[PDB]
Amino acid sequence: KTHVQLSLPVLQVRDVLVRGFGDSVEEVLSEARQHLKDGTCGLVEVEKGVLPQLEQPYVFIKRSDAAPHGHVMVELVAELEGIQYGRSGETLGVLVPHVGEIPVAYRKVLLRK
Repeated sequence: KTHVQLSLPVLQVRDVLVRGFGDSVEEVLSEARQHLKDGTCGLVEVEKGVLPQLEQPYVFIKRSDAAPHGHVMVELVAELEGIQYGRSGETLGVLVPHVGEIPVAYRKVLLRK
């Protein structure tokens, strides 16, 4: 399937134990896609002071359309030193590995895979 319905645990930035997916744009997009498939991917909502507490490169989910079954359609955009790889809509948040942190909420997304 070109899209997959996921429910992403929303984590508080200060709880996150593994603060990024790796060391290159290509690695973080790779690892983010693998964690999304394996159900081990969390979402941090981006506010003032969040991104400096996470590791670059960043992986964002961004809204790709204006929402089947409650699931917002999203795609992945990476960012390293102020350059983005991908073009998409509004940021729903930054993806991080999930290693058992307790979420505050769930974000239903339809991921362009």
